[PDB]
Amino acid sequence: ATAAPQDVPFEGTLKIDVDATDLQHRIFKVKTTMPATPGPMTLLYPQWIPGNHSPTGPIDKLAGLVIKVDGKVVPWTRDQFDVYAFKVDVPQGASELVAEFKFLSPQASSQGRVMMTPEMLNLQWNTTALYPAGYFARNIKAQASVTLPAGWSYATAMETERRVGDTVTFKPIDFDDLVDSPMFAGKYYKRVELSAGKQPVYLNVFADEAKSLDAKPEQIKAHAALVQQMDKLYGARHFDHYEFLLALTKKLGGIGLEHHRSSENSGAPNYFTEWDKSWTGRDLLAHEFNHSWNGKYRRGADLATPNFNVPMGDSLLWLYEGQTQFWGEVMSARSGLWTQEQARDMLAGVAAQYERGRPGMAWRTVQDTTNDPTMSMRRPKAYRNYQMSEDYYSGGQMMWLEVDSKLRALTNNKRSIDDFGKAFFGMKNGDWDVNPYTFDDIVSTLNGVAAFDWASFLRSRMDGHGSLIGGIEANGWKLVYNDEPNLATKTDESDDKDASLTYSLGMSLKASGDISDVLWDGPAFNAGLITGNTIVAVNGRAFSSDVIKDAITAAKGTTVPIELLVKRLDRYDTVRIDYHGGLLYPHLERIAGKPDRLSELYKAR
Amino acid sequence: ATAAPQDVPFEGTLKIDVDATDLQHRIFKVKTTMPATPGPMTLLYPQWIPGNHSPTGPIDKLAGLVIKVDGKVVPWTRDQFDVYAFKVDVPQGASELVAEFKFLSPQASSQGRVMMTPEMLNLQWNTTALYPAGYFARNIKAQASVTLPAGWSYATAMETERRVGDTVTFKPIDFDDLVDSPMFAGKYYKRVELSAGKQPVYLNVFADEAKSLDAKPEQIKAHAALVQQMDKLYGARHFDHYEFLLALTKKLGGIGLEHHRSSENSGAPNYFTEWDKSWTGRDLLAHEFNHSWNGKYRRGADLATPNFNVPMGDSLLWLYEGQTQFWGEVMSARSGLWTQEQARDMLAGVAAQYERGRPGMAWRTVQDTTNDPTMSMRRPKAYRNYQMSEDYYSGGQMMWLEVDSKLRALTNNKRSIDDFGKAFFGMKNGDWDVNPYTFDDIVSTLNGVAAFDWASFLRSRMDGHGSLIGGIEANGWKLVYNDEPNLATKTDESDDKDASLTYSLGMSLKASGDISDVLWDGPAFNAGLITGNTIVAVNGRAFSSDVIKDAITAAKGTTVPIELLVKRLDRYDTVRIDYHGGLLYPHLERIAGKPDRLSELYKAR
Ligand code: NA
Ligand code: NA
Ligand SMILES: [Zn+2]
Ligand SMILES: [Zn+2]
Repeated sequence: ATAAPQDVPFEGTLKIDVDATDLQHRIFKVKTTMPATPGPMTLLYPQWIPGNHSPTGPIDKLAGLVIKVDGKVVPWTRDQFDVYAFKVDVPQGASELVAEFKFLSPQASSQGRVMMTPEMLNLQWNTTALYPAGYFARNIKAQASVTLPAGWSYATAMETERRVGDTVTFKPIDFDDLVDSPMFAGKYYKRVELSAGKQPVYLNVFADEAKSLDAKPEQIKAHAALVQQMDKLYGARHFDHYEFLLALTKKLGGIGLEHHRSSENSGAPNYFTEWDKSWTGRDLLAHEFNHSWNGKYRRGADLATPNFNVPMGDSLLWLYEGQTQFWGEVMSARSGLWTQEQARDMLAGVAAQYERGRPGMAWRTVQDTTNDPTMSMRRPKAYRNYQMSEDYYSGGQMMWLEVDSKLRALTNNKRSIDDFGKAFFGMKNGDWDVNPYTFDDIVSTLNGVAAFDWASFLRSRMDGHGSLIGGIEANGWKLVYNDEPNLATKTDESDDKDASLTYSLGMSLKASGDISDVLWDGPAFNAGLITGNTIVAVNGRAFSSDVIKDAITAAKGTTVPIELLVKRLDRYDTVRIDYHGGLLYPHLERIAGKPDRLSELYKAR
Repeated sequence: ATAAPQDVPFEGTLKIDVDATDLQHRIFKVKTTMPATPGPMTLLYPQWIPGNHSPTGPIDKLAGLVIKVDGKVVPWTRDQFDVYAFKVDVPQGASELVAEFKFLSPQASSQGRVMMTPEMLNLQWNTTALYPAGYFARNIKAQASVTLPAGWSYATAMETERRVGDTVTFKPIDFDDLVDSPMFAGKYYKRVELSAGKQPVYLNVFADEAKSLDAKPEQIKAHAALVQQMDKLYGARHFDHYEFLLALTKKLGGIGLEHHRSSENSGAPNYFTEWDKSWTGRDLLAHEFNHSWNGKYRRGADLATPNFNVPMGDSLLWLYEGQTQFWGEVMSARSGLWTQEQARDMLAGVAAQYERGRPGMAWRTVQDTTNDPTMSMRRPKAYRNYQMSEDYYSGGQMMWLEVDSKLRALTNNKRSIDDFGKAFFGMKNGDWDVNPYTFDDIVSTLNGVAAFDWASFLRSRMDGHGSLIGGIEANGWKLVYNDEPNLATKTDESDDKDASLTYSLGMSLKASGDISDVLWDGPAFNAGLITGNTIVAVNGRAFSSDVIKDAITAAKGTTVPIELLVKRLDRYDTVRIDYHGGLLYPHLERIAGKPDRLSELYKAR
């Protein structure tokens, strides 16, 4: 029941002062100061957070709220039909409103992602802000300040005015850009320049331990090459400068959140020190960097809302996140963050996920999964393979691969998806405002690269139940399965000694034997198994990942079923699974007669 | 973005057929059938569920949705601004629409409360229903049927039409009453008569094991006495019959959900077999039963919404839940479910919670906590004592105790809160349609019992930051603290060897030493401790509940701080706590000069 935002001028400055020193309790103390308008005033806590596409504003972690007008406490009343809105009565003749409160950041992952550690912290200004209703967020001039733990370094795209002791005062900035300008801070910090020039790019690394900061020259070069490969694709940079924020940690909550001139990224402490073991997650920075073009600068019209407290429309997330998921993996290969073999096996895993690992495609479309952020909030679901889960990411990626293959086929390889990126995102270098688009704009730009009924193509994939993996075969490769482990799966289930058996027994297991996932309508599903049941023994032998894998191989081509001793709650039973296909892991193999367009796409420019 | 529901007739019957046989996967298979009106049609999945006061409808657990009109599949489109709304186009000349889908109930507590076990199940019809938009829910005639696991018994307030094998068909009923008529089913079942007559009351017990059903005659009498004591209070029953549903289980998710003619209740398997050990939870059935009057029959006007897909206004929950919490404990004493000593120590614990255990009262009011269902959804919060948490329950209980004492003082003990209950809820015996009320109705009825400015009294308590425990002293008792354990705390910490130290060290601990709660501004809080930290040792000795309690006693009156070895994540440190007050547990003591009105209130009528 809050009035709609108005594109009207905001008089004065919204001052946000944050004390970020209580690392033990994980509390941010906040004071927000703003001109006071006589009459009923409504203050808003940001609800829909850009980049999350859902109402992730942690309203229940705002505590200790006290509001004073010219030094006098005024009682506040929350709108019971808009719990993010706080109403007060401002007397006639008033000058200034001051709101003080605390943001109680998660004390465990069960409360949300952790944002403070003994060595670092992550400040997202939307969690420490109240702003007046009735204004477009871009119309509110803001000025932020933060008091850091003693001696800590910090990094943010937002420009600093001065640091006095441990209190950093920033230059004035529009309120929407303030929310889009998060801060990392910590005691173990290394700043590396990735690109010089007029629009420079920097890498800011914070770590649990200083040893994680020892990035080698070739490792830094791959990150510098990422910026170079991005320039080749778009031909423009949508920022006056860019600040990568990377936390190498086991304590901070994982994050991959994009912004115009920065991104919040988390990685394992061995991101650099064990480069060959930590590769599966190294597409993160390429992914978030691409969003500066696709998502931040160019955004769906129904997603580009006027403030943080009106609902966002996620209908075009299969471009926002879908093509960014596509380019994140592509750019990883082009920059050297991934090897070509690593990128190709990653692609095989995605292709298998939609050919055999998503039986829920029979009833649900990828378009409907753009509602998953608001529907699920990434909360646990029983069957990610049947309920589906934000498949506008990887399912959208597969479509954009087919778009690339179709663009090549229509033009005899003279045009590709690279031409769409430059045409759709490469305009107005230096602009980091919002440039909205609609579905028709995507179709029109695609048609400008190569004439075709792109409207039908896009809708048939996003609104259909059929195959999404056509881009693999069109670009000269074929998805196959054999007993050779997938490079991603091998790395992602080793050390833990887990067992991914999605395409054989239709389940995944931990080393303990606990089932961690069950494929809908697969062999494990048809034995009544669910996640949380335990495989106790295989053919009478105590469970291990190697034991169940060897039994799958021993059952290949025979008629002797696999005998599984299963614990369901407090009961034990034995099931016989008649699976005789052996171990099956996805790979890509060349089609000899066809041109290898896939390697062209993944090749450095 | 869904059109508002209108109080217009709905032509035909909404048929809801549920297959509840897949206990292994915990899946409810659903077929919903209704007349199909040509043109655009929107189907709604219930979102706001009565009794939860929040949008708890599990939309992301609806899977496999296929909609057919006269046997022909029609594509559905979800409203991206209303994810509970499914839109289809019904062709001209059509007759019938059928929607088939599956409700994937929780496979572990992390997905929600478990609703299916090998021995029992809980069917909530809102999870297995789709209904047409544009109609008041009470205008939709519905008919439900369910196929049970072979041979299982069932219980529900809904009248049965026929059971053919294991398929139970219920008589037609208004759709809003269908959602309000849940079913328990199981293999170990006992039906116990609590009250005969024209408006009979029955207790339906389902258990993990048949041995738990051996309720003794004196135990049944206490439940029968509960019905008699409620008759004395209200003088009317708002149902044609009432069916308690009680699950004695360690497998089904806990539940306490009220309805007009039934309630969903869970207890431990030793609810009857270890009567003396399971007492702390025995106010549940009294609590839920009272809601048939206070909450179901009488409801705040802003809470009595026209369908399940418009937001609810929780502003008057301090009567709905607050006075029900009050009567739940009082009726436990009056009926014999609790002894008078147990009820008195329970009340002492509530009084201490608001005298010393709720420092968040300094900034937040009890009225604002009526927004907690939608703000928090009972998700984990760091400081329930400072953020506060649904204090319209126990904080509301204390206000109603003060209301009772004021009614007695105004009338020389000739009137009490019993007269409000009869006046406000005792009209129209047999009626179980909703009779809404506003704040002014509460004031007017209180004024009719005894003239007073009740509007100011209620607002000052619920919009204030002052003491809520004034009814204790006004009714002749005083809240005190000593080292004698509270009966509730002792029972709720024994066997597990846990340690509740809220009023000494300001924290609670598990037997492992893991801190489970920290009181804002208390001694543990002032040492930087948070929930999830571990107390490893006390004065150098490995932690136990007895060890830390003995150290608290040993520190009483001295100046030697308590040395606690603490594990915080992967670091160990020793903290010195300068607490010298000893162990402190709350109790109620008589005021010798004042009349004992409290014992009158808790005495059986
Ligand atoms: Na801007
Ligand atoms: Na009714
Ligand atoms: Zn992304
Ligand atoms: Zn209740």
